[PDB]
Amino acid sequence: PKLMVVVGGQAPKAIRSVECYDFKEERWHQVAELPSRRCRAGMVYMAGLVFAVGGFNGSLRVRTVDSYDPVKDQWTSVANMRDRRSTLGAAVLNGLLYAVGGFDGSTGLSSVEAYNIKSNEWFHVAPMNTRRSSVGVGVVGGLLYAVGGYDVASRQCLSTVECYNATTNEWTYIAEMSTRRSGAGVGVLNNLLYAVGGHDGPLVRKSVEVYDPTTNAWRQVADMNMCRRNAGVCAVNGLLYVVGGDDGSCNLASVEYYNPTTDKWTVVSSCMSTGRSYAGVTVIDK
Amino acid sequence: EPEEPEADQH
Repeated sequence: PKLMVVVGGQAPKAIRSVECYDFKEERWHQVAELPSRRCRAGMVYMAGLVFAVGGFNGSLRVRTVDSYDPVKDQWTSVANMRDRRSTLGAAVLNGLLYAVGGFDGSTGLSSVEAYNIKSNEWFHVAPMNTRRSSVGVGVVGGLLYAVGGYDVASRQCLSTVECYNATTNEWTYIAEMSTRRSGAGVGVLNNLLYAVGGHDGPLVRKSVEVYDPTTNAWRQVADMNMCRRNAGVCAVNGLLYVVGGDDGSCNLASVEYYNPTTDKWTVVSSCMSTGRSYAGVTVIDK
Repeated sequence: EPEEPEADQH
């Protein structure tokens, strides 16, 4: 029994709303709202809590971090990050929460920091090879991957991907994606890393590609039903869910899921209370 | 400062 949790986002401005999808009831619910309006935050499930990391409050990029206890339905502040980070990616690897890249209000970041829940402290780890704002991240096979994004040095949306090894504290480029994707959704399903949508300038992608670490190669799968950048992504019960996002002009309220056995994308019949982009998405135990 | 994400700033 899982619940999909969707936190904040732009609809069209930063909001506090936190919605949960109950797969058994097949209904959405509003749960405890974020203490402050947020979009473009990282989102992870760790130690039974949902961590909302950084983001944008409509005015400033922030270094705040809050954790949500699904049982108590309560948000609590945790230690601020070292750096302001908005449009970062966040992931858990070996019990540490990583905040990867993003934008601090000035420039995109190659820096990365990690959070130790035992000490409630953040510390920098090795930076990425490239600055990446609007970066997606995923963990598979004990490695952390930073996928696409935007590099202000070259003013390019990125087709490159790099992988972090926590044992050596090193980032290394892996195989390049087929196309540039800033704002790609990233998920992991059946030992494959998915890069979902994104954009290259005003060109928003409906294409999706998958990466196999054992072969270090990418290939494309079925297109989504619609173009999406800044969509949230999670894996549930053998399917990959893609939540909201925008098509470059409008924020989307729809969710669609991918079935890797049928190579088909299906739009979920029940949409969120409103179209939202840049929302944090994760899955928790019910 | 611009409210848009960095990738969207011009």
